[PDB]
Amino acid sequence: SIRANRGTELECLGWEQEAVLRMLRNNLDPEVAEKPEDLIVYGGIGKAARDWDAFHAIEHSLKTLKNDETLLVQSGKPVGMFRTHPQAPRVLLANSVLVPKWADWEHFHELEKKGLMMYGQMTAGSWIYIGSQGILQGTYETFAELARQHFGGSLKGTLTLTAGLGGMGGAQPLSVTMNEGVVIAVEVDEKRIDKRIETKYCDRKTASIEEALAWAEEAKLAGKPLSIALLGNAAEVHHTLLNRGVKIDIVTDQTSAHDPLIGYVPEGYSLDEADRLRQDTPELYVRLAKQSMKKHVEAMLAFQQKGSIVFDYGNNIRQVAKDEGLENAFDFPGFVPAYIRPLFCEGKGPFRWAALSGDPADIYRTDALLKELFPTNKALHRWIDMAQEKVTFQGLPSRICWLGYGERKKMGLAINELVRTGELKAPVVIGRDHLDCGSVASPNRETEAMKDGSDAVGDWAVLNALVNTAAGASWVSFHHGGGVGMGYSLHAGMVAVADGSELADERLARVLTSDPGMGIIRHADAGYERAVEVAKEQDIIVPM
Amino acid sequence: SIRANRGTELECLGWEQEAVLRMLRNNLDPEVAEKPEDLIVYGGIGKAARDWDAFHAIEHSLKTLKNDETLLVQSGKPVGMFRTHPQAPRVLLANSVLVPKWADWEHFHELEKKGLMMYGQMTAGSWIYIGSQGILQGTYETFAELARQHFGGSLKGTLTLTAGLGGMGGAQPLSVTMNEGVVIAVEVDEKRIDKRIETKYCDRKTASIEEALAWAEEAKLAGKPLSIALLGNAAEVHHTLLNRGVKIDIVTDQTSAHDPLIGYVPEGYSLDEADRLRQDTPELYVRLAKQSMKKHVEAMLAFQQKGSIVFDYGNNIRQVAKDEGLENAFDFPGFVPAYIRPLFCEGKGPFRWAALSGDPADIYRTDALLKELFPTNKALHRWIDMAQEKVTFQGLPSRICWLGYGERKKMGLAINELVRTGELKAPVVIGRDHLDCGSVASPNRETEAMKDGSDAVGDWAVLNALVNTAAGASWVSFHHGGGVGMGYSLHAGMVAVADGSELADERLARVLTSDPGMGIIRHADAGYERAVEVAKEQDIIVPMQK
Ligand SMILES: NC(=O)c1ccc[n+]([C@@H]2O[C@H](COP(=O)([O-])OP(=O)(O)OC[C@H]3O[C@@H](n4cnc5c(N)ncnc54)[C@H](O)[C@@H]3O)[C@@H](O)[C@H]2O)c1
Ligand SMILES: NC(=O)c1ccc[n+]([C@@H]2O[C@H](COP(=O)([O-])OP(=O)(O)OC[C@H]3O[C@@H](n4cnc5c(N)ncnc54)[C@H](O)[C@@H]3O)[C@@H](O)[C@H]2O)c1
Repeated sequence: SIRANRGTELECLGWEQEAVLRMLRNNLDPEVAEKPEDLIVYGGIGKAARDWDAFHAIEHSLKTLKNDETLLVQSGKPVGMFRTHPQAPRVLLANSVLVPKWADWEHFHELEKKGLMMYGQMTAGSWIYIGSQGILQGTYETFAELARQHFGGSLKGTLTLTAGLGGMGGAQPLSVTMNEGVVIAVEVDEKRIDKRIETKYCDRKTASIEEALAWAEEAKLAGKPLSIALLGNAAEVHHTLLNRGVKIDIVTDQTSAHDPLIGYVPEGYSLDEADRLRQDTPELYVRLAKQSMKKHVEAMLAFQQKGSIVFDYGNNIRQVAKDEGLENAFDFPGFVPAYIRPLFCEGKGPFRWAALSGDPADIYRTDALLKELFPTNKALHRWIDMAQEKVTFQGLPSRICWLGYGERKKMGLAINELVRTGELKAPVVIGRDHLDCGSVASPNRETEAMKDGSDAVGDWAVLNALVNTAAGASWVSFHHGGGVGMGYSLHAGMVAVADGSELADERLARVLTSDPGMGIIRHADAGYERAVEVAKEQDIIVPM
Repeated sequence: SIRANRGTELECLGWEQEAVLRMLRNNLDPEVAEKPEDLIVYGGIGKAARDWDAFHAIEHSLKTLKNDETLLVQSGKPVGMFRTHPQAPRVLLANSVLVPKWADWEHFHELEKKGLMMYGQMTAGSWIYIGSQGILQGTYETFAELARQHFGGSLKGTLTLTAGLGGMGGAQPLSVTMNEGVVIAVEVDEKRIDKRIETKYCDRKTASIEEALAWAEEAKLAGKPLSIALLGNAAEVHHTLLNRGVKIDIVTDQTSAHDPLIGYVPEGYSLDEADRLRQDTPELYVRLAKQSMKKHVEAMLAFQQKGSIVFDYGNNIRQVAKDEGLENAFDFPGFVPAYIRPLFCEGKGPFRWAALSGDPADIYRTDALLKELFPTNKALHRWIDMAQEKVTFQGLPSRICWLGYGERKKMGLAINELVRTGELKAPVVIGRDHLDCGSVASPNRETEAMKDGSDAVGDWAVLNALVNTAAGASWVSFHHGGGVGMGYSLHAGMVAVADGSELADERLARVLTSDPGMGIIRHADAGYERAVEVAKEQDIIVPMQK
C-alpha cells in the first residue's frame, strides 16, 4: 500500500524533488488508483512506472536528485540523469512513444512482453492524477454546454444513458447530477460500481434494469437529480433499453474502448469468463470485443436517429466500430468540437493543484483565493462552491479548476505567495491533464475537425513540451496514445511546484504563461477568431 | 540569392540570435543548398521554412529576439515567442510531426498543399546543413569499416556501384575515393552531376556506360582511386551492368527513395516529362516510381546473390521494394547495424561546427585545435588531414569531425576559449546531423535490429530533445520522417553557440555532455556491452544499476 508522505519533513534533498516523489506515490494511493497493486492508475493499463523494480529505482533517484539535476524517464523506467540548471525541470518523461509505422497495440504488446514498454495514458505515467476529480469539471462543463444547447440550460427532467464507471468514467454520474439531471450508467464490474458509490461519485446501484428505469422515471418526474449505476454489459443493456422504447435524452460512453484487450468486456462473458478468454485466447478476445463495441455503437446511433443527443466522450469507440465496418460510426461528434473547443480558445483546461501538506485546509484556502483573485467571475465561484460541496478528496487533497490564459499565472503566483507566508501549510503542485488547450493532437478527440483540417498536426504537442522545459516547469512529459489508444494521439504534460521561493516565482510566471499560451497560438493559427482575439488582448505573439 | 552575413557586424541583438540568422541563411546559400529558390536544402523537399513569407517572418523575429526569449517554429513557420531564460534555447522547432495513424506521405501532401506542412528532413528545417561535407565522414566511415570487414582494410582494387548524386548522395564518390577505391555513381540529372564535379566531390562524368566501365577497369588495375558519375537512370543502368556480367564488388544506393513523388525518377521519362507527370498525375507518378524502385532493388539483390557486398544506405529503398512485392527486399542490411553502430556506442556521431566569421582561417585553426586536444589519437588526425585536404568549403567554412562522449565537451569548450581570446575571428556554431548515437528512432536505419529488439521505441529521441533543451543548447529541434520518409523515423537535433562568453562555457559543458550522453544510455539500455563499458568508464548514470 503506497501513499504520498504528508507534512513538512523531507525525504529528498529539496522540496521540488520531494514533490515528484509524493505525486508519484499519490498516483498509486489506494484511495486514488484503480489497481495500484499492478501499478495501474486508470484508463486500462495506464501505469505509473514500468514495473516494481523500475518504481523503486525512481524513488531512490528522486531522493538523491540535486537541485540542478534532471532525471530522464523512458516509458516508466529511469534511464539516465544529467546536470542541468536549477530552473530546468527536475524530471523529463517520454512514455509510450513509438515510430508511427509501428504505433499500434500489436507492437506495443510485443514490446511489453519483452519488458520494453509501459502505457502512460496521460496523467498515469506523468504523476499528476488526482482521482476521479481530475476529469470532473471537464465532464461537468461538457454536459453543461450540451444543456445550454438543447435543454434550456439545465438537465433537469432529462435522462442520460452511458457506460463505464472506472477511474475517469466514474465522474460521469456526478457530472450529470451537478447539471440537475438523471443518469443511468452501465458498468459490468460491480467492484467498480462500489468504488464510485463509496467515493460519492454515484448515488445508487442496481442489477435490475426494471428497478433502474423505475428510479430514473421517478426522479425525472419529480425533476430531481439522480445517478444510477446499472450492473451489466452495455453492448447488451443499451439494446434492451432501445428495444423497450425507453425515452433517453442523451447518450454517450466512457468504457475503455481505446484498449480492445483490457478496456472492454465482450457481450456474453462474465468477468471471470472474460478473464479466461483474455488470458487463454487474447486474439479471440479482441475480435469479440471489437464486435461488441460495433454493436454498442449501433445502439448509440439508433438512439440518435430516435432523437437523443449523442456524442463520443473520448475513448475512441467510434473508431473501433468504424474499423469493424460500421461506415457511419462517426455520425455523432466528439465532445471537443461540439461542446468544449471554445473554452480551449481562451486557454482554459483541466488546470489543477494538490497540497503536499495533505491538509484539506490548504485546498479550502486556495478555494477562497480563487474568489479573491477573480471576484467578478460568477461561474468560477459557482463551480468552486459545487466542488467544495460535492467532491470528496482522494489521496492528497486536490482541486480541479479550469482557468484560462492569464488566470493560470495569476493563480500560480498567488499560491506561491501563500506558501511563502505560511497561509498554505506546505508547497503545492500545479499541473493538469494532458488534455489541454495547446498540449495535444488527437484527430478523434481534442483536435477532431479543426476548422482548417489540421487535425493530425502533432508539432504543437511537441512544442508544448519543449517550451515548458525551457520556461522552467518542474517536470515535463511527452506521451503517445493517451485517451484514444496507440497511433491516435501525441500530447504533453507539465507540472510546476510552488514552494514559495523567489525561483518559483520566476519559473511559474514563465511556464504558466507558455503552457496556456501555446494553446492560444495553436487555435489562432487554425483560424479560431476568439483565439486570435485573446492573442491581441493579452499580448501573445503571433508572428504572422 | 541568400547567404549568411559575414564578419563581426550584427543584425540581431546578440551573437546567439545572430548565429541562428546566419545558419538559417547559410542553409539557403547557392553554394550550399540543392534548390534554394524553393527553400529546398536537400533530400527531396527538405526545406528551411514553410514558404518565403514564413522565411522572412523568421528573419524579422530573429532580429528582435532578446537574450532570454524563445521563438517557436512549427513546420518551418514562426508561430509563437515566449520569455524563458538566458540558458534556455533561443529557438525551439517541431517539424513534420503527424499523429501516427496519419503519418504517411498522402496526408503530408494533403496538408502541404493547404499550406499546413513542410518536410524538415533532418538538418534542412533545423538550420545546421553544411553542404555535402555534413555526411562525408559518415559515408567514409561506412565504406572504411566495410573495407576492413571484407577487403583487407582498403578499397584499393574494388569497384563500387551506387546511385544518387544529390546534396548528400554527392558525398558517395569522394567517400569511396578517400578509401582508395573506384566507384561508378549513376545520376539521372546532369545538373546534379556538374554540382558534385564543381564542388570536387566527384572526379569525372560520362553518359557512356562503355566509357565508364573502361575508366573503372583501367583504374582498378592500376590500383588508383577514381570516381565516375554516370548519366542515366539506375533502374535501367544497373540491370544493364548486371546482365553484361560486370564484376562489381560493392553495391549500395542513395537516391531519394524516401519520397516517391519527388525523390525518384521513373525509368523511361526525361526530367521534363517526369516533371509534368508529377504535377499533373501525382498518384500515377508515385505508382510508376515505386515500380521502378522495385526493379532497382531487384538488381541490388542480384548483385548480392552474385557475390557483391550490398547494403541499404538509409534512404528506405528496401522498404519501397518490399511494399511492392519484393518479399526478400530486406536480404541486405542497413549500414548502421552492419558498420556504424559500434561508433554510436562510443557516443560518436556527425558532430560539426561552422565559423560565423566566413573566414576559412577559423576552420584551419580549429583543425589544428583538434590535434592539440587529442595528440595521441592517430585516427582523428588522419581524418582531419583528409578533410582539410579533400573538402572544398561551401557557404560558411565548416568542418565535419566525429567526436564521441567527452571529446565533444573538450573540443566545444576549447573552441569557445579561442573565440574569447580572439584567435577565432567570430563565434562558431556547434551542431550535428539528427543521425547520431542518441537522437533518433528509425527501424529501417539508425535503430535497425537493436539487439534487444527495441527498434521502434521512440522515447529516446524525445528525451534527447528534452534534455538538450534543459541542458542549455542554443536551438533544439524534433522532426518526423527525416532520412527515411513519413512514418519511419522520429529524431532530435541540437545546436549550441560558442560565443566566447562564460554563459556559453557552462551551457556547452552541460549540453555537449547530455547530447552524446543520451546515446550511451540508450545503447547500454539495449544491452550493448561497449556502451555499458563506456558508461562505467565515464561515470554516466544508469539509474537501474545498484
Ligand atoms: N474525455 C476525457 O476527458 C477522458 C479523460 C480521461 C480518460 N478518458 C478515457 O475514458 C475511458 C475510461 O477511462 P477510465 O480511467 O475510467 O478507464 P478504466 O479502465 O478505469 O475503466 C473502464 C471501465 O469500463 C468498464 N467496461 C468495460 N467493458 C464494459 C461493458 N461492456 N459494459 C459496461 N462497462 C464496461 C470496466 O469494467 C471499467 O470499470 C478511457 O478510454 C480513457 O482513455 C477520457
Ligand atoms: N544515411 C545517411 O546518413 C543519410 C544522410 C542524409 C540523407 N540520406 C538520404 O539519402 C537520400 C538522398 O539524399 P540527397 O540529399 O542526396 O537527396 P536529393 O533529393 O538532393 O538527391 C537525390 C538524387 O537522386 C537522383 N535520382 C532520382 N532518381 C534517380 C534515378 N532513377 N537514377 C539516378 N539518380 C536518381 C536525383 O536526380 C537527385 O540528384 C535520401 O533518401 C535521404 O533521406 C541519408
